[PDB]
Amino acid sequence: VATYLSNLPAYRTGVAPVLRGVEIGLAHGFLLAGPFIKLGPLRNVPETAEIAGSLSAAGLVLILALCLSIYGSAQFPLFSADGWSEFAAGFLVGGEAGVAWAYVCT
Amino acid sequence: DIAGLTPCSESKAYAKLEKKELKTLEKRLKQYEADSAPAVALKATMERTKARFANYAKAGLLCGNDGLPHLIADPGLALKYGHAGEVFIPTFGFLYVAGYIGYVGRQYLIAVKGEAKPTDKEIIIDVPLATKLAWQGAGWPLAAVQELQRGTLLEKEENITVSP
Amino acid sequence: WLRDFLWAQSSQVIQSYGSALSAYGLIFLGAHFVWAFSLMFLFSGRGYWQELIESIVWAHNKLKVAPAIQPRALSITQGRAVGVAHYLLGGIATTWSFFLARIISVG
Amino acid sequence: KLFPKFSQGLAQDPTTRRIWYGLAMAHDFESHDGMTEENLYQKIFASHFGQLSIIFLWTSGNLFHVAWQGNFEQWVTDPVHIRPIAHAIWDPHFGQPAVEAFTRGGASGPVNISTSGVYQWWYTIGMRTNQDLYVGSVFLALVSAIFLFAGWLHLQPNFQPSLSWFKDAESRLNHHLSGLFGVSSLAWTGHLVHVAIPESRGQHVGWDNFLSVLPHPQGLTPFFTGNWAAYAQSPDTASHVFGTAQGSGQAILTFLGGFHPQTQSLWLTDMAHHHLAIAVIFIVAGHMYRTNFGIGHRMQAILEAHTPPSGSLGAGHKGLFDTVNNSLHFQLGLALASVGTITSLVAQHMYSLPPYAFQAIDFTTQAALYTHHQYIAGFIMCGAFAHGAIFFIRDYDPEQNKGNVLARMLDHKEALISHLSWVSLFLGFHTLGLYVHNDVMQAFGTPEKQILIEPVFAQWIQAAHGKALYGFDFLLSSKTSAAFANGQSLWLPGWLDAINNNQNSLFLTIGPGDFLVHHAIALGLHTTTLILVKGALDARGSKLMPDKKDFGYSFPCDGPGRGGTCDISAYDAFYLAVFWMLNTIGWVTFYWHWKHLTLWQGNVAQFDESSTYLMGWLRDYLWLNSSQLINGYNPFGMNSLSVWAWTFLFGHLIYATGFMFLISWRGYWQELIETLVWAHEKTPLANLVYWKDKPVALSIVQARLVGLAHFSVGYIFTYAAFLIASTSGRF
Amino acid sequence: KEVGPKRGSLVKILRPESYWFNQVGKVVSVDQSGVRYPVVVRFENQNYAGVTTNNYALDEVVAA
Amino acid sequence: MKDFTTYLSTAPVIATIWFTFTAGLLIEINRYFPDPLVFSF
Amino acid sequence: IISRRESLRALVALSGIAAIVTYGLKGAKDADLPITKGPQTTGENGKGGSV
Amino acid sequence: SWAPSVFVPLTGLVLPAIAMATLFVYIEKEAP
Amino acid sequence: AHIVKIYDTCIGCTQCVRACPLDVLEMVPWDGCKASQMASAPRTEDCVGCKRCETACPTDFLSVRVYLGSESTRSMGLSY
Amino acid sequence: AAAAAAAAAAAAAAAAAAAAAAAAAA
Ligand code: CLA
Ligand code: CLA
Ligand code: CLA
Ligand SMILES: CC1=C(/C=C/C(C)=C/C=C/C(C)=C/C=C/C=C(C)/C=C/C=C(C)/C=C/C2=C(C)CCCC2(C)C)C(C)(C)CCC1
Ligand SMILES: CC1=C(/C=C/C(C)=C/C=C/C(C)=C\C=C\C=C(C)\C=C\C=C(C)\C=C\C2=C(C)CCCC2(C)C)C(C)(C)CCC1
Ligand SMILES: CC1=C(C/C=C(\C)CCC[C@H](C)CCC[C@H](C)CCCC(C)C)C(=O)c2ccccc2C1=O
Repeated sequence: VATYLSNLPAYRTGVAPVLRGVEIGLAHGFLLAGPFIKLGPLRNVPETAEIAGSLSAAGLVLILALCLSIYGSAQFPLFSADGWSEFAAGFLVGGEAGVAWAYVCT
Repeated sequence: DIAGLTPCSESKAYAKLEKKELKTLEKRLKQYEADSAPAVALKATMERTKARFANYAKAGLLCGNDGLPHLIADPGLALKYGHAGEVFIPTFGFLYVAGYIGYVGRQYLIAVKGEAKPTDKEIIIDVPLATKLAWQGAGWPLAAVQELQRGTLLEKEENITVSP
Repeated sequence: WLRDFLWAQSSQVIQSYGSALSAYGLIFLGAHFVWAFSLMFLFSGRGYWQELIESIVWAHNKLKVAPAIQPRALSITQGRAVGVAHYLLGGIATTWSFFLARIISVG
Repeated sequence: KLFPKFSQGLAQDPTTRRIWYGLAMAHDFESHDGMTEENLYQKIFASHFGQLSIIFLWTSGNLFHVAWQGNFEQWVTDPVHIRPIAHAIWDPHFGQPAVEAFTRGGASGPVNISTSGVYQWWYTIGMRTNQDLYVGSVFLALVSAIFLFAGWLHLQPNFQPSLSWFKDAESRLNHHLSGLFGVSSLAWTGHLVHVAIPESRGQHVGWDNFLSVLPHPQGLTPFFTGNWAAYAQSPDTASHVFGTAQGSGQAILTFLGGFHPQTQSLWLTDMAHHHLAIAVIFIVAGHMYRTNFGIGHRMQAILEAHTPPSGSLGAGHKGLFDTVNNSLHFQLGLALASVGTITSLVAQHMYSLPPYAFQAIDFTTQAALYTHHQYIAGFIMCGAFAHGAIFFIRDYDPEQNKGNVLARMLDHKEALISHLSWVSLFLGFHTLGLYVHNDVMQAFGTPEKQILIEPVFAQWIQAAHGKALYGFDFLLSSKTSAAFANGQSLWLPGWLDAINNNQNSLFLTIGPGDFLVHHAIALGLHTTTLILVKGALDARGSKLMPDKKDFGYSFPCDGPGRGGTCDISAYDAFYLAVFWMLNTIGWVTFYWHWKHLTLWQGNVAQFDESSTYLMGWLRDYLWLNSSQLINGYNPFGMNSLSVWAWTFLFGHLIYATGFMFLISWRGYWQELIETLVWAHEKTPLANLVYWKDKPVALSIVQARLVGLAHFSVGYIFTYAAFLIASTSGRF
Repeated sequence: KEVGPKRGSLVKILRPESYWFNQVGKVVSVDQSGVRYPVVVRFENQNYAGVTTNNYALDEVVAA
Repeated sequence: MKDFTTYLSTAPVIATIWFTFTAGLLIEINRYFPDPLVFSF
Repeated sequence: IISRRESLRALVALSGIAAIVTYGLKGAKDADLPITKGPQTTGENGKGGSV
Repeated sequence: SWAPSVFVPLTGLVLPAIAMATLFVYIEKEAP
Repeated sequence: AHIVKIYDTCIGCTQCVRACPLDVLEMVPWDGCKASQMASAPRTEDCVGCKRCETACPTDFLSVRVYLGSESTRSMGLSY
Repeated sequence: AAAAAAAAAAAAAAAAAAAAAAAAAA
């Protein structure tokens, strides 16, 4: 939809890349914790089911944050050597916040 | 007894396996009336079977640890101990027929190249020609070794090469 | 599927010798052959086999048995079509003889 | 744009094969940009330091993990019932039943049973304690760092060798025969006689007391006087116990033959006289070639002067020396031919003559060590022809090679390939035809109608070596012959007691199942050479393509024209042989393993009944022996075979993934990627992401290699899973 | 004069890279000009492209 | 019917006649000579 | 804390340090990793069947 | 003794990820 | 950039030019044939190497000849 | 840490010789 694609932060050109990666970070923050916290190796432990799965999911955010910075050094107002480094920074800080936001939402 | 072996008329695992097979045929034979053709067939199977064991012991076939007819494919151990019929007779009974088919097929290809278009007569085999070479090729070693002495068997270095 | 289906149920096609199901034991080896025979065609290519024919047309040139219909290797699409035809024939007749030697005995 | 620093023609490639060909022709030094022949030899020479520094780091890794995570000090005391340990396991993906099922061998945590058998090799060279194994690990780790630093320094411009230093074939072959082969074996007999002989007699000769222990009680006095039989006076007896002094004996160079009675290994004393004897010969053969002192042989006058008269071999070997010395692929092709045959010779002589103590009792060790050095021999032997085929393109010069034996090879090259194609076709007709004949006779219930040709020509040889099971009474089974009577005190009674024992692998008794399979091996040897010698000879051209040398060794094709030229290159003629190689080594290892399973179980008649027909290969060796393998994990539970059960399905998966690169070819896939490029460039919010190297499908030559690698890795991992788990499952 | 063989004589090809090397065919015409490869030879043996004819030079071509 | 005898003299038709000849000869011999493993007299 | 490329390269690498050097001792969960447990009942038998 | 629970996540998660990265950023350098 | 080099065994029947799907080949005068023409490859920068030229040359041991060199974005046949 | 610090204090002099090798070669 041409209406909806102009809303979500991948196409908001009029936003700074720090706040852009922050909203993308939290949006994938309290969401990818879902499979680890429900059906990982610790479904049937009713105290570690929210601890280790969220701590693993924060590890996956750490991998994806490196995976973003690797792309910026490869590929090169976000598509820049600096705007992407602010983008991956906001994804790491925004992603770690959202995974802690996932554990808060218990 | 040539190479750790024994005659099949003398070994006992051979006779044990003969009695093993005839046991399996007879317990299969028991399900039928003595007039019935499913029993006439099985008793005819036995008399082909029992004559087969009689004929293998008659020829002096060599059994071993497993009681099976072992073959000796060496002249000088088959000529000396009476076993040329195992390998040494059919190694020339074959090579008569083998070079026969080779020579008939050779003479058909040689005698077709001097024509208009010889590729047509490899589809459409000239049957009055091909059968004529088929009958008269029966002395093919007598004809080949005469062709071997000339130099007409081997074509010279007119043959096709790449980069010698 | 390896243990309980292809290995446990194969014990009626592999020891069916000396019985009426022994023809299914042969085609079980027969189609295991023809299947693998197809991999000569599915993997290799024509420009190998044409050069190998030239080396044996040479020994047929030398003994004056050079044929008039000249030996060529199978075409590119043909060597594939020979390959998938022997893959399917060797593949299906394996399962044919596996199924029937199983199910005639135990059923 | 920067990664292929060697090939700038790949640096201008905007596609993703830039990555794939940056990897695969990075060690093709002859085709790099700006490469010269002085620059050629220096990178090869430093890379050989790189191979050596890896090997010694690898071996120091084996010494470390055995010394730390293994039970070598526990295995010394009981070397039969205690199973060896390779390295302990830390896989955090495990479960609790998968921890306790892999704890074995008396260890604490999960462990791997070492089937490589480096315990038996280390136990007989004197290793007894773990502290002796850490010292060996720290030693080789130092030596591996020496070869790392050496390959760095011999690239530095002060220390770069001259171009004429490498072409001195006189001085290398004079130093490697005498020093690298002779002095090394002379020093290894120094390790045997000083250390490894008295360690078996229960006497610790360490680095502290090796200058105090005499190896022989009257040492160095027979060597300086002459009575060298004083070194063989009181040997290890027939009631010796290995590792102790119980019936020890004092000889250091005995010449017995046969085996030790306990270990069923070779005696340590004649292994000392062995490596002493060839050390003397390699040093003497290391004084043959004329380097700098006016004496010796020139290689430039031995080749060229051996031309037979009446034109038997053209112009003889005239002019080969400048085509061996200048060409590297000729030197590499000879070396892979030599090493690849003396890799089989390692494998053929270690199951029958096991050289290490309590080997040929550990059965999984014997299965791994034979099968390893047969596939290692198989790959090296087909690379000899591969780099032999690269020789005819990159290095062959017909003007330099007018009329020698190398050009007469290319002259009658169709007579070579057509006579190989007759032998391969005759064997395949009459080996398969006999098995199918036997299979039908099994199917019709009549095993007596089989074709069972007794192996006369090999049983005649075993009887000539002293096997009186067949009664040829010929030479060493003949007790009134000459060769029996020239050695009754010299070397025979140990050897003749060792063959006529029915329970070792020294000259196994053979029947018609062994007739058929050696011809099948002969089929596989003659057909694999048919593919390879055709790949060497027709590397320069055929009638289909008379300028194959202009493209190079590894090209895809020459188009669909002239009838179609799929797989025309000599690379593509080499790769077809790897299928027929793995087939052939698959046939030698099926036959080795199954004749040894029926030997070690005891049912030695279960082979000879069933090996004569191909169903017995299937329902008695593959079906029957994979019972405990595939039961490595089931819904009832799991056991120690589950890591080999998992790999056995892992091997089938890589194998079948190999057919995807072999049946599907490139151009189905390039069109499929063009849809993926579209669906990536038109997807919203993924247009943020764009590639740097353009996604293209894997090239034609690459698809051969990637598919052959998946074929071969899955081939190896399948059989090694079946080999280790069928042996160790029942043993 | 008229260089090359006659109009329809048998001939033997000596070009080592040609498909009909050491092989016998019929000359059909020899072009009388400064062409590098005047001699046109027809064969019964067709090549891998199905082309039964080729031009050859004066020196790669020998009678009978 | 001269054209019909050319068809009978093509390659696959002579192949399927001669193979019924040669198999049918070996079938009748292996009927009247049951199981010849070795050349007797 | 981090905003450029090389600051993020340090923080990912140091966070990989801070997890793994603890995971060997404090982070091996009692229910997750059965290797980081005690030696349980048996298992140290021969390979079975024969030798 | 604490070694096999530390060196294995280094070589298998961490040191390969450095080699996944540094041997990737090297690939697409634009050559000066 | 593939390497297309043609030879003097050309007869100038211009079937290679008509078969070239990328206009790599064109016909230049040359006196060594009856048709007074010999091909030329001024546009090997655009060549993919699909070898439709040398499927079409009549001459034995093909006169046109394509050597697969280093592949740019035009030699790999890319719309992307 | 006896043989650890002794190997480390040996590696100090080994690295100092490596600073001699890293300069005298080029
Ligand atoms: C006497 C002096 C001497 C010695 C000892 C050596 C030693 C060596 N040179 Mg060398 N070299 C010398 C003089 C010498 N060189 C001179 C004067 C020249 C100039 C003319 C050269 C030029 C030269 C080149 C150009 C190269 C070498 C290489 C090598 C290495 C051989 C590779 C290897 O380890 O395989 C040794 C192989 C074996 C030990 C196995 C074969 C032995 C037997 C027959 C096999 C079966 C028995 C087996 C050992 C049993 C195993 C049991 C157990 C161990 C498992 C080796 C370190 C190569 C290398 O790696 O570079 C460093 C290389 O590329 N040299
Ligand atoms: C002494 C050993 C030796 C040496 C020095 C060489 C050296 C060379 N070979 Mg040669 N070769 C050898 C043995 C050797 N070879 C053997 C034994 C074979 C037969 C298998 C071959 C077959 C061979 C061919 C067919 C070709 C060469 C080529 C080359 C040259 C380029 C190097 C290259 O492509 O590396 C790069 C190598 C790689 C990138 C490795 C590719 C991947 C392999 C298959 C390993 C895959 C293993 C897999 C990943 C296992 C992991 C599984 C996982 C589940 C655990 C170079 C001169 C090429 C050449 O000269 O071109 C004209 C060439 O075409 N070689
Ligand atoms: C099981 C699979 C298989 C089989 C049977 C073969 C068989 C053969 N390959 Mg191989 N090959 C294979 C897989 C296989 N390959 C694979 C996977 C590759 C990798 C691509 C290769 C690559 C390869 C190369 C590169 C070469 C061979 C060659 C050969 C021939 C070796 C000579 C020989 O033994 O003749 C014996 C052949 C047989 C016994 C098969 C015939 C079966 C019977 C006898 C025919 C009659 C039965 C029946 C009447 C027919 C029924 C049809 C119809 C009437 C219904 C033979 C045809 C070489 C060659 O041509 O040598 C001459 C050669 O150069 N192959
Ligand atoms: C392609 C080519 C190549 C390659 C080749 C090859 C690969 C080869 C191989 C080869 C081989 C692989 C060979 C083998 C050989 C062997 C032999 C020849 C053997 C012999 C033996 C003997 C002589 C023995 C004797 C004896 C006996 C009888 C027993 C007992 C002891 C005695 C000693 C007495 C090259 C590179 C050159 C290049 C060119 C071409
Ligand atoms: C006695 C015997 C034996 C042995 C054998 C031998 C040892 C042989 C040798 C052989 C040899 C050493 C051979 C060689 C050869 C050569 C040649 C060279 C040949 C040729 C041939 C030909 C040439 C022919 C042709 C033809 C004709 C003429 C007719 C038919 C058709 C054709 C065309 C094919 C055995 C025991 C095994 C078995 C039994 C028998
Ligand atoms: C083996 C193989 C060949 C060689 C196969 C040859 C050319 C044909 C096989 C034999 C044919 C069927 C002739 C046999 C029967 C003839 C009718 C002659 C009959 C004579 C008597 C038997 C009656 C290819 O040409 C080929 C081409 C492309 C990819 C792979 C391959 C490939 O794998």
